[PDB]
Amino acid sequence: TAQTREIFKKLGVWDDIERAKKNTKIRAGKGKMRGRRYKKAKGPLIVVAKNEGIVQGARNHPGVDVVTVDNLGVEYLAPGTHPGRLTIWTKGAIERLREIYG
Amino acid sequence: MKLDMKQPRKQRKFLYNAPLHLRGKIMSAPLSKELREKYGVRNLPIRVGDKVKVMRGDFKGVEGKVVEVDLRRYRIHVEGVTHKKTDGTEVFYPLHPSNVMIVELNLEDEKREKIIERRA
Amino acid sequence: ARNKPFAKKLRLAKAAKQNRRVPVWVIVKTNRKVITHPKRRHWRRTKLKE
Amino acid sequence: MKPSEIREMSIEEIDKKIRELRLELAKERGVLTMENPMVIRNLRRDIARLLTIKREKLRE
Amino acid sequence: MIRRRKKVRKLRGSHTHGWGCKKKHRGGGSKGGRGMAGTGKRKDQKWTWTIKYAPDRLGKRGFHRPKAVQYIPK
RNA sequence: GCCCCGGCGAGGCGCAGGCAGCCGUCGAACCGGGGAUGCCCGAAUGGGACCUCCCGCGGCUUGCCGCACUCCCAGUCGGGAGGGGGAACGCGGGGAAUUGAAACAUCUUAGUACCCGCAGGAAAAGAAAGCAAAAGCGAUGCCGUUAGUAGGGGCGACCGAAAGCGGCACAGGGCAAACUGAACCCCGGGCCGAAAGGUUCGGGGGAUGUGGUGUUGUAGGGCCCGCGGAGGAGCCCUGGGGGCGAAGCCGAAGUCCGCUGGAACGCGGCGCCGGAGAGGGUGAAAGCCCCGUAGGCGUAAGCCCCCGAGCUCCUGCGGUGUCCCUGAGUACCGUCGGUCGGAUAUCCGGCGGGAAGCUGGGAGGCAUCGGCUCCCAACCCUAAAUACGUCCCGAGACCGAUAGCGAACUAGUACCGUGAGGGAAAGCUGAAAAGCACCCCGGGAGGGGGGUGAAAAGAGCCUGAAACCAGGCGGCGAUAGGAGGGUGCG
Repeated sequence: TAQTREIFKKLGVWDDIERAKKNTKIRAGKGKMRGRRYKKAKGPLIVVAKNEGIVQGARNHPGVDVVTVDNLGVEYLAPGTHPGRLTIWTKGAIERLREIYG
Repeated sequence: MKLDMKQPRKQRKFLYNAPLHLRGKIMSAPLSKELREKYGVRNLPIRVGDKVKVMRGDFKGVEGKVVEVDLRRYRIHVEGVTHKKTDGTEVFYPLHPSNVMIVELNLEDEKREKIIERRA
Repeated sequence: ARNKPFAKKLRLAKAAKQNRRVPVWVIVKTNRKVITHPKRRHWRRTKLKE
Repeated sequence: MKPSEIREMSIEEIDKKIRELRLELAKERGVLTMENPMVIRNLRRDIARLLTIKREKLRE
Repeated sequence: MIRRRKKVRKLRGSHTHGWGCKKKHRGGGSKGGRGMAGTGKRKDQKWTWTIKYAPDRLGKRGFHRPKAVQYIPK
């Protein structure tokens, strides 16, 4: 996780990770009784071709999601119906998108 | 214990109705850096002859000895942590052990040393 | 003289013992929560099932 | 009264002891109606301990 | 897509919910009988509807052959 | 609440915040496993119940065991079985009316509600006397379609399948008889063994047939000739390794410095861990105070796998034959009642008739004749895939104390009814009891001064609305006429 911290500081998305940590709130209403304390905010998405360690390494950062291209749906890409998510692609994912055409 | 339940009612049910042999661990206190170093352990469950320093509350900076551990209510008593009654007798203020730090241990018992050796 | 059966007598004896107020040390021990219970029965008001 | 001390002895001593304890329990329950208000409980439990150990000695 | 709201919502405060006089939205008498009652063959309250919109519902015509013998060619 | 074996590691003595005391370091409380005690009624069973209590027989020595009914094995000794209970799911019988048809009688409601009987953790079904149609399939059960179709029906209202096709899951074995003819099974005692099970005496069964054989379509089996003689798969655990499998174990990192405050989990500043930023607790909103969490750990009994250990009951192949056998009030016809989509062509039962039986028999949607195709009933067993949840576990665009189960609590409780039966209400002091020491008045409940607390929030206790009531303030107020209001001027 610390390695991923440094990498993300160098690529320039640490500020969005910090926004997601700062903008997490205790919600209003009776959801607090049913779990559902803490509305959690969304950060960046890493799209990878295979998992070999990176899910382990990036999980715990607030708002970070890790997904393979083969299992990629629309909620990962447009949370709340709103498009335009910050996304880190790998070159192998790019090639596999070339193949899948979609 | 195995508390993997995201449901608050289940957590609170367990805590309110926990069997007696598992409440000592819910009543654990941290150690001073010195003992932490010399033993290799971050926390231990509380016991009567221990000497503690109060870290949070009105009675800050007070060192003293434990004189009572109550497992039904999750509270301890510490000599020196007292308030007065209308008439004028002194009674203990009860404390939660997560508000106190252990600055001297009481080891006249083998099993507590076993705990230490198990988790160091 | 009035000719009771023994088992009826024993049941009436239990009903008799049952009928008193909560002890005072119980109210104290409980911090004024238990102060009355559901089986105060008076012989003119509520009749038992013999 | 402790079970190690009860297991050194013979069934006849156990019987004598139960008789003595029952007499004490009756006397105490009589005065109680008139300093350790737990005598009755501990006497009861001792009689019970004796009877258990006598039965397990016989079953052998 | 187009997610319009239901009209009971707009009819809160209408007093009759579109049905007219307060006496007209009742049981089977308010429909003239349950189901295909009154379509003829014994009673005729809906015989005018039958003769406009559904002739050849009453009666029989023809015969069917068994499937064991029916052949459908491509 | 009594005893023991393991675990945990110092306090404990139920809901339940008291006065007196006791138990525990010789390892308690608590947790896992295992034992002991266990009143009366109740299937209730030695015999009787207008009161869950009474009254007897024996025999052994007060202390003890036995003594019900119905049945099996027996036999004048004894050894066994059954009875009652169980939410929903399961099998077999008996069987309404309201209602709809805009009335009503066939129909519908409905093989429903309810009644009777019988089982289990699942039950029932199940190995073609079948489905099909110029091609073929191959035991049963469940899911999706076939289809609101074929068909039934005052042909009205309405009712209503199957084969086939696509999938889940897979599995097949045994009697009767022909032939043989005691070569057989069970109980007890004397021995051998870990044991599979052998061997001996004494009894009970069995020629009205115990055991061996053998189990199917123009076929199979038997007998008859003959060449061949891998039943060897199972079971017992002195031995043995592995694995599952606990109560249970380990598990990172700030209580750092200022302000606010009764109390930091706040604001501002400076750092750290992260395979752990799920959830909860702690005197306010806590990744770093605690439980935990991600993830690593170990494990007695109990169970699975296999290597070995000791031991078992009958045995194949190819065919010839004027030789034998293959399930009776049964198949089938007629009639009556019920039931079905089953219509001249569904299944069930009663009554009257009633076969063939291997040169034989059955089915193919009216009957019958001839062809062709498919099969062998009237005897038995059978896993998996499926249904349920009086219990346990997890989760939630569910409710949040007139809601949600009737019941958030000493609730199917109090209470009502002769009885079947009916059935409530009722949650929240405070961080901590720190739950008001002391003085005056009062018969007293209490009032008034004083105190605790950040705050009376004072148990008649979080907040504390409206209606209603009392007093104080303001305006009007004893020559006066409209549903209590509207406009305009004072």
